[PDB]
Amino acid sequence: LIPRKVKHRKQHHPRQRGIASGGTTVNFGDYGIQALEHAYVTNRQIESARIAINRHIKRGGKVWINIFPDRPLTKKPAETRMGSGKGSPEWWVANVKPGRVLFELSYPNEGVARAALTRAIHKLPIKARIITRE
Amino acid sequence: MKSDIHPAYEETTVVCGCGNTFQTRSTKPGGRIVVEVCSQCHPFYTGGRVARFEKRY
Amino acid sequence: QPRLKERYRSEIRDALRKQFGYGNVMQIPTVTKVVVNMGVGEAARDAKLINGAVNDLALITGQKPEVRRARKSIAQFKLREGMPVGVRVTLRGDRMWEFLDRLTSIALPRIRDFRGLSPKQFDGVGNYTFGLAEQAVFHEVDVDKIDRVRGMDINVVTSAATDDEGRALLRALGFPFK
Amino acid sequence: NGRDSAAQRLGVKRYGGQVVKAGEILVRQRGTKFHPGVNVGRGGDDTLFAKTAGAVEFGIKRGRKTVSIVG
Amino acid sequence: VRPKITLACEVCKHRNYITKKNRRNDPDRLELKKFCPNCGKHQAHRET
Amino acid sequence: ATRRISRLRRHTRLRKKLSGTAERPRLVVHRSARHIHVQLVNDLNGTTVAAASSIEADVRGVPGDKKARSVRVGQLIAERAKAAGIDTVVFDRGGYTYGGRIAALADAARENGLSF
RNA sequence: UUACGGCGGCCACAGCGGCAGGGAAACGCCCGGUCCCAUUCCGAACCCGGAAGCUAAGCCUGCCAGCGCCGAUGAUACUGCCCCUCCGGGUGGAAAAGUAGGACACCGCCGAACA
RNA sequence: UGCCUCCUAAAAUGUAACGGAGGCGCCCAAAGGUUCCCUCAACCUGGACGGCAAUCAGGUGGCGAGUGUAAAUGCACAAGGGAGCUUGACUGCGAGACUUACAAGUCAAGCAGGGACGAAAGUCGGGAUUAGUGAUCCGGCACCCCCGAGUGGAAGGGGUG
RNA sequence: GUUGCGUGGUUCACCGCGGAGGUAGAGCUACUGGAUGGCCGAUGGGUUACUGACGUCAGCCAAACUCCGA
Ligand SMILES: [Mg+2]
Ligand SMILES: [Mg+2]
Ligand SMILES: [Mg+2]
Ligand SMILES: [Mg+2]
Ligand SMILES: [Mg+2]
Ligand SMILES: [Mg+2]
Ligand SMILES: [Mg+2]
Ligand SMILES: [Mg+2]
Ligand SMILES: [Mg+2]
Ligand SMILES: [Mg+2]
Ligand SMILES: [Mg+2]
Ligand SMILES: [Mg+2]
Ligand SMILES: [Mg+2]
Ligand SMILES: [Mg+2]
Ligand SMILES: [Mg+2]
Ligand SMILES: [Mg+2]
Ligand SMILES: [Mg+2]
Ligand SMILES: [Mg+2]
Ligand SMILES: [Mg+2]
Ligand SMILES: [Mg+2]
Ligand SMILES: [Mg+2]
Ligand SMILES: [Mg+2]
Ligand SMILES: [Mg+2]
Ligand SMILES: [Mg+2]
Ligand SMILES: [Mg+2]
Ligand SMILES: [Mg+2]
Ligand SMILES: [Mg+2]
Ligand SMILES: [Mg+2]
Ligand SMILES: [Mg+2]
Ligand SMILES: [Mg+2]
Ligand SMILES: [Mg+2]
Ligand SMILES: [Mg+2]
Ligand SMILES: [Mg+2]
Ligand SMILES: [Zn+2]
Ligand SMILES: [Zn+2]
Repeated sequence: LIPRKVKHRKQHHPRQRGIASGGTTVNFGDYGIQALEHAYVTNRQIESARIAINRHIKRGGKVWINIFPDRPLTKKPAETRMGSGKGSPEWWVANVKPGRVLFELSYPNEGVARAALTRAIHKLPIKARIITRE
Repeated sequence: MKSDIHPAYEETTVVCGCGNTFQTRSTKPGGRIVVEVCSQCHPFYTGGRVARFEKRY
Repeated sequence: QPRLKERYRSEIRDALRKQFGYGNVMQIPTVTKVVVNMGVGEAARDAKLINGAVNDLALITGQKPEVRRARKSIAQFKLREGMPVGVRVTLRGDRMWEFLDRLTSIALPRIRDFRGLSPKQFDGVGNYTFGLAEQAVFHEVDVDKIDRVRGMDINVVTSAATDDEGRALLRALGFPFK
Repeated sequence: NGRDSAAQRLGVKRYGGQVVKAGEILVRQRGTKFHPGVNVGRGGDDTLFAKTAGAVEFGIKRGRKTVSIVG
Repeated sequence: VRPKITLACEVCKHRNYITKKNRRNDPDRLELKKFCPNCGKHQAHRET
Repeated sequence: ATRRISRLRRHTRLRKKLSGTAERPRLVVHRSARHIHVQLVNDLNGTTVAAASSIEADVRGVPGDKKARSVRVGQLIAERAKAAGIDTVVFDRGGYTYGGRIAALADAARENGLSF
């Protein structure tokens, strides 16, 4: 996942503070992954988790990814001193706050759905839990 | 602005070949204007393969 | 004292009232203005419209038309903003009545292969538009004294509120539909 | 990168209730972020100076923020 | 392309104002009716 | 309708730079097809201090046409203003163009005492 | 005092839209282009002269929450200063969004009719 | 490497980095002054060549267009579009302010002369605003006739542009 | 900073009153961009089982977004 355009190529780091206020409830499916701590979730990790969910359920069901990695992060070349201009973008990041719902899942069977979401959670650099649409 | 801008515009006379005659004021044509067809004579204002085979044979 | 105007005021005003149940005489439709423009294209090319359009629209109508200039620029037409591209005149009043008469009576029938103007070319509010292609049927111009031929299109603006009302008004005025 | 222009020190110089003399500069601005009211002239570079002594008074004048001076 | 020009009073020849113009858009000397401090009134001025 | 809106626009546009006060009130005119109206406004408290119109004995004191009637009502307003104690005003076109009936009114008001 | 024409305050709680109703004076459309004046062409507009017609439109009155607008209380986000290792807590402020709901304006001066 | 605009910049002003983005070293004799008038872009429908888009007509459209040129703040009341006349893109000043180590930089009501436009009220000391620039020295040019190495001149200097 | 001569509460703290804001937060059919899932589906694609314009219904994001706003 990569945005097609960005208005600003190099940006400040997104701020890691506060509880999430939007997208904190399951809205598209029956089961979801809710974040319990701040972190920078990468498109690599997102694709890893999506593939884990799909290969566990193997068929049927629908998976929603309601975050997008559009905030870029830069990096200087390897062996360089400090301060000769900002580096070029090299990561794409979603800014995740506690309470945010990361993935959503619909599937008939409780146990398989929960196992698939646990598969996904073990790929993310966050403590997360599984929640349901009541 | 009307000083020397618009062309002449004075009474004329339309006469048609059929005979329908009226008069308005037109441009440079000095007096009478003679026309061949008008709204009072022109058409549209006044109104088989097997058949051909058999009429041939 | 335009005969088409008196025929209108004498029969058309109450014929239209009989047709559409106008409870007020102010509601009766009428033609307010007639607009003619050439819409020349040789703006970037040869830059001549001073006589190609002005010196004959004067002859067709009776008043000098206005020269229109492009509002923006288009590369696919070599059009650059601010240069003469169209010539328009606005007939209104007894001159408009006389032009309508002179058109419908002796000009419009003279069109070669004329079979009747379409009745579907109304705008949707009551205003009618149609086009020509040459310095023909207007007897005022002479083909012996013209450059390249060019057409025009005419807008007949009416106070009618609907296309059927406008069509009835023009049919009464003498526009041959089909 | 690396370039910038000088800070132009714009903004409001006299707030509501202050007693000014004639000729006081009230607002340095670009454009009419504020508009001149009574006894307030604009100025060549949109400066909103005072034409009379009195107290500055801000208000609304049908969409425009205006500065006036009460005698 | 836009040189500095000076305008002199027609009557007293005093060089009263200096300004700029485009030599191509205005290939000829300007005439303006400026105020002449010497003559004390408005007079015609011209380039030098 | 379009005429009303356009006249209002023109009136506001001229009104941007002309107020009228106690010592120098505003002279507003309102010209219809049949009559003409005028009043002095003093736009600090919105208080008319004198007013004349073409619905008076003026309606029959007619030496001719609408311009003559406007001359008469101008003579009336000048005297009413002097009676009220005013002698200098600012003329308000009202969005119309200065000339014809309005210019006749304004001139009559000028030679009959008002200084504007 | 009532109810119509103007000039302002104010600038959507006033706006947009929808449905009905009105012509005493007035405001309007309206009839003409000799006169002042006018159209990058047009008496359409601006101006001038009138009074055959009409409230159809403008304008005015009444009723509609449809679109738009306003909008609390409470809670929350955030936060000043303290306590406190953080986690958190005390004390002082306090949103935006959403909800209940409001709302098809109000006021001043002049003129006419009525008084 | 100087100047202008934005963000960083923590809701007055100010604030660093070899932090993030851009412009400038001009143009306009009208693109200045004034008086008067107008409202755009986009979309829909109809219309000869003509098409997604030239000109026309009618709807809808409160600013999404435009502004000489970057950005920001403005501007529909228009600072945006059109037209008539003009040279204030003045001379002598300037109370009072902003900014500021200093040197600089910026605004200014109003008075007088002589004018432009306007029926008047009034506006006009360049341009919607903020960049388009260089101290002092030493010289050049025009004007005033201030000094003139014994006197009268002159040279030379002085003043104002 | 200190010290001489002037000035004398002008400084500072607290309370009350009069003011300008666009940060934190939030919100976005209020703009410029990003962007998830439905529905309608322009074209492009081979009768369209592929692409998915513009719309529209829900959920979201932004130092250089702002109808707001401590
Ligand atoms: Mg949010
Ligand atoms: Mg984990
Ligand atoms: Mg700055
Ligand atoms: Mg030239
Ligand atoms: Mg009546
Ligand atoms: Mg007429
Ligand atoms: Mg009516
Ligand atoms: Mg009615
Ligand atoms: Mg509350
Ligand atoms: Mg709220
Ligand atoms: Mg309402
Ligand atoms: Mg800042
Ligand atoms: Mg600041
Ligand atoms: Mg601060
Ligand atoms: Mg550069
Ligand atoms: Mg300009
Ligand atoms: Mg303009
Ligand atoms: Mg001009
Ligand atoms: Mg100059
Ligand atoms: Mg000074
Ligand atoms: Mg003077
Ligand atoms: Mg001045
Ligand atoms: Mg300037
Ligand atoms: Mg500029
Ligand atoms: Mg030296
Ligand atoms: Mg000597
Ligand atoms: Mg000498
Ligand atoms: Mg001097
Ligand atoms: Mg505050
Ligand atoms: Mg900001
Ligand atoms: Mg934030
Ligand atoms: Mg948005
Ligand atoms: Mg923000
Ligand atoms: Zn015939
Ligand atoms: Zn001289």
